[PDB]
Amino acid sequence: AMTSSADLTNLKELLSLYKSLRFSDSAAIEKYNSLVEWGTSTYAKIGVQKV
Amino acid sequence: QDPMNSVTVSHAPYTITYHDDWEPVMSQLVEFYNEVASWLLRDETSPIPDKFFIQLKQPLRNKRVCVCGIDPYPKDGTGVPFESPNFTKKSIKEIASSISRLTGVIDYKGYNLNIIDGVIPWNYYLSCKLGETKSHAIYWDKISKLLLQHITKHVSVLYCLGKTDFSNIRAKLESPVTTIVGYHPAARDRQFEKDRSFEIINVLLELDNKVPINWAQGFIY
Repeated sequence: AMTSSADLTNLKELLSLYKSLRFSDSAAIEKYNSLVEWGTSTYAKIGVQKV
Repeated sequence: QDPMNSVTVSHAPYTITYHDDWEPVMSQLVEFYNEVASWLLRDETSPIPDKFFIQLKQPLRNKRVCVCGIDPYPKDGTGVPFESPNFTKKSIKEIASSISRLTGVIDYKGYNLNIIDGVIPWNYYLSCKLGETKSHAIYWDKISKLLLQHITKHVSVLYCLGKTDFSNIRAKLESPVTTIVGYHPAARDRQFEKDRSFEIINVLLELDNKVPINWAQGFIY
């Protein structure tokens, strides 16, 4: 889709995690790395790396 | 006159005037435009030949988004993508409409992407035959590729309007760039009404530690 409310909602969450960048469980980090992988794939390149 | 430069070509419009930022493409632009211009000048065009390249005077170094359409308005193209100087063309009225909803300004006389700080509006193809869209695609091909590659060296986000127009845009680029392919503002079923590319771009930029785009600056009061 790349253009929907859900796309926008995922990208904000990724922004949110990136600012914190300070995880405290395996699900938090795997959500972030999973969002990054999705971002990269939907939009070809984004400005943050997998941790 | 001072950041500006000039090179001469063998076909209308004979002189191409550009901002310094475009320098590494010109040698080839000249060469390609000379091979094709005869053929493409046979037809009457939107915009007029004297406007083909007026968007090469825009600097690129300060540009973080490129908002790209496939070709110019089949009528009344000013050589500045999306611009309707009397605010009449649908596509630009529908974009102004998205940004009214977003930034919450409901009183405006017009809208222009070309005044918005850090944005360059663009047309993949630089002319069409009057009244016909994508008519000059075959003429522009190698040039369109060359110019868009250059633009994407400077922008963080490329935003292409036209799902079908730009389905295979990835192919046209050397290295990857943040690319988003949205709906055309004239798409069926109001799909552009609920397209949220303008907000998405901003988040993407924040992720590249670039400053968001102020979409409201484009209003004309």
